[PDB]
Amino acid sequence: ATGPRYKVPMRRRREARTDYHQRLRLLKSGKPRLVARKSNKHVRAQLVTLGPNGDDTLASAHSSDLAEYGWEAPTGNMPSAYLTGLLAGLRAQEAGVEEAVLDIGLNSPTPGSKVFAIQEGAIDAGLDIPHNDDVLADWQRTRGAHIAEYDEQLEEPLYSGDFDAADLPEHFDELRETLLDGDIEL
Amino acid sequence: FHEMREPRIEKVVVHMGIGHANAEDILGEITGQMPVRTKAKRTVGEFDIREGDPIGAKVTLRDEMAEEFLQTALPLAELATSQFDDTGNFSFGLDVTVNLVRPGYRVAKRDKASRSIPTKHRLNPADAVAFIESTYDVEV
Amino acid sequence: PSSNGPLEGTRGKLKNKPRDRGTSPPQRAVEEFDDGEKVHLKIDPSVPNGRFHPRFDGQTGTVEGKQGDAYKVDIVDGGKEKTIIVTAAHLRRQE
Amino acid sequence: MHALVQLRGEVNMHTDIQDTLEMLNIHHVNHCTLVPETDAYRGMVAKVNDFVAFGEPSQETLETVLATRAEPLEGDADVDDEWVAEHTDYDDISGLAFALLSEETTLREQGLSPTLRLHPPRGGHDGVKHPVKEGGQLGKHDTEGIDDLLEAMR
Amino acid sequence: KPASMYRDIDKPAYTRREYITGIPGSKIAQHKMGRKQKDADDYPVQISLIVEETVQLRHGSLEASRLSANRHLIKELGEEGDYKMTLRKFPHQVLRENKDGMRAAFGKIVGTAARVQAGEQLFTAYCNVEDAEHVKEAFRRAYNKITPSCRIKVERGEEL
RNA sequence: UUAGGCGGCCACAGCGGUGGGGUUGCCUCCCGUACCCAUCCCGAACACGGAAGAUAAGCCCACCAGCGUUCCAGGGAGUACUGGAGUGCGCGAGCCUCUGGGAAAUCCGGUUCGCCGCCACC
RNA sequence: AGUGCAAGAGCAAAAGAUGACUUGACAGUGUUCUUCCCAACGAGGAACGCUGACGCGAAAGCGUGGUCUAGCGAACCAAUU
RNA sequence: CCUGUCAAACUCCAAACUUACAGACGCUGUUUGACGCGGGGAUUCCGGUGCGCGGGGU
Ligand SMILES: [Cl-]
Ligand SMILES: [Cl-]
Ligand SMILES: [Mg+2]
Ligand SMILES: [Mg+2]
Ligand SMILES: [Mg+2]
Ligand SMILES: [Mg+2]
Ligand SMILES: [Mg+2]
Ligand SMILES: [Mg+2]
Ligand SMILES: [Mg+2]
Ligand SMILES: [Mg+2]
Ligand SMILES: [Mg+2]
Ligand code: NA
Ligand code: NA
Ligand code: NA
Ligand code: NA
Ligand code: NA
Ligand code: NA
Repeated sequence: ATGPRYKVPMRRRREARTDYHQRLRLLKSGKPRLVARKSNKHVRAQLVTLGPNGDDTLASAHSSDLAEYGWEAPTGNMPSAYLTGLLAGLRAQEAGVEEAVLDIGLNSPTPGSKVFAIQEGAIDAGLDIPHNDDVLADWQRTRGAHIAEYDEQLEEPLYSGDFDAADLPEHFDELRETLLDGDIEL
Repeated sequence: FHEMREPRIEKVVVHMGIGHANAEDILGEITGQMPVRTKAKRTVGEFDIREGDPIGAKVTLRDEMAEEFLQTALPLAELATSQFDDTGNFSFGLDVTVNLVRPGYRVAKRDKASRSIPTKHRLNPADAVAFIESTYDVEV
Repeated sequence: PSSNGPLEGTRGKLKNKPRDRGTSPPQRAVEEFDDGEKVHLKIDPSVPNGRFHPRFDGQTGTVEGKQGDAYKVDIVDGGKEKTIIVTAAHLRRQE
Repeated sequence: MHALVQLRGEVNMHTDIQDTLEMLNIHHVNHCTLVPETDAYRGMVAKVNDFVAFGEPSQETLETVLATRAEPLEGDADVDDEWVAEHTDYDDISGLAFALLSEETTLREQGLSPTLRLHPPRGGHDGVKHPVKEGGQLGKHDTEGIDDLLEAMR
Repeated sequence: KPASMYRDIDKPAYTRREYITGIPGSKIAQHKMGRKQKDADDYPVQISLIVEETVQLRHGSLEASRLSANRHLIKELGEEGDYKMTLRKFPHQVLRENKDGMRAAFGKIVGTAARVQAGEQLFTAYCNVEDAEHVKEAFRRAYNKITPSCRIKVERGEEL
């Protein structure tokens, strides 16, 4: 920018999207990466492998295509994250993928966070992924219990649109149950 | 167009650069929350050789804690034109700094895909003077 | 030479042109080679580890197995056969 | 196709240059060889440029030199039309010469020594201290220029 | 010391002052002479003294030749004559002398010289058509004090 | 790709600037602290929960060359330098011829305001 | 800028700074390069492994002392495990 | 802004050229066995000159 000697960062470094030091360490495993990414409204999970001209996504799942199986609730929460990971993991199993390493990009390794929920989901789908149980949220929170108890302090419905008043972690069970089922159109 | 352009107060940093403390107490009572010790860099002949060591204290106020402070803080000073920053800030007074900005400032403060706020979307001294002056006081 | 260390007279060969300065892309550090493949040896100034003796920069050897994550490349220094332990970060496929 | 004649001896000449002449089958002064105009051969003659005389000879000239100085791979045997006919893929010297010039074959392929051992130049040459453009005998020659030399070294 | 000792360019460039101490000051008093407040473009005539052979000119020679040239211009045009002369080269090359015999021979620092390639302008004067023969004379005296043979060349000037 | 995610090359992509774009869609800004989690002080950030509002930021789309960069034409220049050769020239430092290669600065006019891969998606 | 010390090199979501934790400055044994280009030659050094035991991290992973090139010493004898 | 100069321990640039590997042609080798391996025996470790490139030195 300033002259011939000036050093411009790699594109994905300028864009502040890729941590190259972390990426290298991730790629050292030789295993595919379980790319956990969040959005204000959604949660995405991708099984990415290394390629000659760029990364290859062999399987993925977005919290939006969760409804295709019977999801009527919001898509930016814990239950949403787990289910999106499970869905991605199941699609991964179908593609011949057996193992992966969790890539959380620029997100923080906070205990009980959504990226670990995505991780738990993928693991339950059948994927062997290096993990740590006491960094994952306790089962109830993954179900969405923390949100129901929050709506218990009602007076005004937590959800604007009508999914339900007191919310349903039971809906989470129905969906998980639907995915763990052998049939399911992946 | 206007709603996402009208200024706001991001933080009010009240600090007392002493030089060696017992002053934390007053900042706590005048602000409403806990103070923070302030270390220093580089050795100085004025018996300030110790690198990392208490010298001052500060408090960063946000939202109500900031407004509820300024309501009784601003009336204690005579704001001037020169007393204003180029980004639209101002410091008066025990120091009291007020950081002003527009709605989408988080774009430059977040971890993922951060970006620096374009000059057009940056606050101006004039635009700052107006907003504050337009709230219980006078300019010049 | 006034000294006989490994880095003697390496000012040029072990220095990056100002624009190539900074952490190198991970892609080439994770590249995989097969036994028999011809590889060019060239130290990447930005990558500290996995290097070889600077005297061998410019050699083109044959990958003949590996040791840990590093590769075992066979070269011929003058008339002598040598085995060089080196990582992918300092290797490039011939052709 | 160019005709190469060594005009300067081995003493004091670079070893890599001497080895180039040997790869081109010339091992003595006044020894001539025929070389196809390829990139590979072009580099070789350029390297030998200062101790040689070269250029494309005319059909006639080649025929005169082939008749007079060509030899079998082994032995004394004169290489005349009959010899050419009874041992080569051609009917006479002219056919062989034409083939050589059009780079369709080589002296070896036809059972002939790759070297034409010439005689010293009758009337002497133009000197081995300067190139043709300076009045000497070294370097690239005109077809007429090469012919004059080859015919004088008949 | 004779110039025969230093006139040739048979040594590496030796100018790095960060590795060389005790370098004698330059005897060259000025590089810009005459009316330095005026521009070269304000003159119709521009004559340069050109060096014909590549050489090294010691700072003592630059001063002597420059002096004998400008001193003339002053005498013929006055201490404020309408002209301006420039010595464009600076003595960058440091000189040594091995002043024990050939043991630890690396010489001590004794002076400085300017490396001038053949065909270069050592001096360039700017004057009016009237004073053209005066600057040609200053240069004649100037080339008698430097090692090489020179050419007095009239660049901008065709009142000939 | 009517705004997404992971990348490869790592400025041809930088710097700077102009215009355009979003009712249950996307990304955001945005709203908000019971929870998981968090600030040596601040739900600012990090984390979690969420849609009343907005396209002003970001982002995506279209474009401008003033600066920086890439490449190309013409000029500089077959100049500077140079591998091989010479009973060529020069008191000499050095130069010249033949042969095989061949710049840099700079000027002028173009080019360049990224290209490409995988996945997902009215 | 800083990164203990020459010089040159390397480094920016770090190899630098701050904070916290920790003792891999670990035992055993190798492969290879260097010392000694080519081309034989010891001590020493380094790179890269494995076996064992650990530290930290969500994890990939990192740690065979200090970002890299100086900081080193045979046999006999003694002390020590 | 303009104007005057430089670098063995400077570099936004940048040759000729040297060099690793591979293919091609050439040359060479398969009764003259190359390339390579193993073993016996040395001599040698005062060198000099020309040319090109040098560093020191009048
Ligand atoms: Cl994300
Ligand atoms: Cl090595
Ligand atoms: Mg060098
Ligand atoms: Mg015979
Ligand atoms: Mg006679
Ligand atoms: Mg003669
Ligand atoms: Mg807009
Ligand atoms: Mg280290
Ligand atoms: Mg003893
Ligand atoms: Mg002891
Ligand atoms: Mg060399
Ligand atoms: Na690099
Ligand atoms: Na002495
Ligand atoms: Na003279
Ligand atoms: Na403290
Ligand atoms: Na916008
Ligand atoms: Na050793």
